[PDB]
Amino acid sequence: GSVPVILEVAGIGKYAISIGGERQEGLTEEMVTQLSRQEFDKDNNTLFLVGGAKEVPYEEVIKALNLLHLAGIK
Amino acid sequence: GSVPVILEVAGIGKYAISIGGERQEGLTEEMVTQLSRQEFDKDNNTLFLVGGAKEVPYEEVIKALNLLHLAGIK
Repeated sequence: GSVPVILEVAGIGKYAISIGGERQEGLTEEMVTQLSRQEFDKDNNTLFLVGGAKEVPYEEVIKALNLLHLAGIK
Repeated sequence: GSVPVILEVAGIGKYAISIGGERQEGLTEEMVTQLSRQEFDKDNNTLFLVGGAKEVPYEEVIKALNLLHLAGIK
């Protein structure tokens, strides 16, 4: 609530997540879903933001946002 | 560089931007482009992230990412 949830696109199927200051790297798409869903179910007002690195294509960024929508995050 | 650039989708055509701790609200799409482009041209390694509020549709989030791509931000 106080500190947003940040999901970072690192490449193809590789993602990083920042939860209230704590950053988790080397996560899979299925695992990132688990975490995103668990945080959204415990706090239904958590601000969610998605960013990708320069080496990440915009198409991949779309996929990430798509995964969040699939699990009802955004 | 040290502090990312955050672009927040507030609704339809309304956006907010956080630059190194400073937040700007009530920005237009054309104006948000100006700022995003100026920051990216001065610092070509600035981490960029996009997040939307619960009342914002995913389709609008796509549009925002689309605008960034158009100006060569991501």
